[PDB]
Amino acid sequence: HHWGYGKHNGPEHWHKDFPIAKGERQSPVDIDTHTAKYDPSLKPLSVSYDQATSLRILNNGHAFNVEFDDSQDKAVLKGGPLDGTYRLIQFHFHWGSLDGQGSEHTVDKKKYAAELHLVHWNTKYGDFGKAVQQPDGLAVLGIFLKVGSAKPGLQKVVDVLDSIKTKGKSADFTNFDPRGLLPESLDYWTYPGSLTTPPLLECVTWIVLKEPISVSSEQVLKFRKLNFNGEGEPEELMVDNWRPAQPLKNRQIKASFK
Ligand SMILES: [Zn+2]
Repeated sequence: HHWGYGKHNGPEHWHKDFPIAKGERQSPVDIDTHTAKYDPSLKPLSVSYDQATSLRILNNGHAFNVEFDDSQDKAVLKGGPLDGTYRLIQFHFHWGSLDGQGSEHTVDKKKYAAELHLVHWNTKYGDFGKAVQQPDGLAVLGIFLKVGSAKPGLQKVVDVLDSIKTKGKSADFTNFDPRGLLPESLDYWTYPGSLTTPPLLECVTWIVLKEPISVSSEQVLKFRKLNFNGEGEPEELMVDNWRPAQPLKNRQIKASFK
């Protein structure tokens, strides 16, 4: 038995096992665009994915992760509000049962159909496990998804989902280029936060892009065919695997644009 996104084990229950759920820098949050302050000291983000090496795609019971080889400096995130170099380890999404919900972060209370999270860890800490124990251990690039035109670069991901329908299933997923999932503009909002799933560690520098990417209804429909359950257990569609906005508390959201 364990945490999930159901009535009995969902986000409002997480604090019992993970008391930090009620902490001082929890994610996600609502981004109030009018209250976010432009910070002209913020540098342009540096997204260097040319040598990215995807390996595998996994249904872990809460979402699906596209994993990358992070044993060398190959896909890295630098600049922006970041000091140092962060290595891409995996990306995953959060989505809803309906196009009107699914994103974790919200913009002026607006919920997008889904949200992509490209997770990177700070190379100064040697590995992901050690990085999550540090306040500046991770950098997660969040990108909103809206339903409209299809995202060509996402199709390869969607077509493999049938092979990892249930919890615990994985499939080879090599040569996937995450650059095909990035919007045109890299304008962003940034604030100190946490993982949005248990253990909910407060180790993340969040970088959320202003510009959403568009995906087709057919593409998101396929996300909704995945299962939270394992093979041979009652089908529970993997939908609404998003944590709602948490109190901003003593934090300021900064914008890289005016
Ligand atoms: Zn996430």
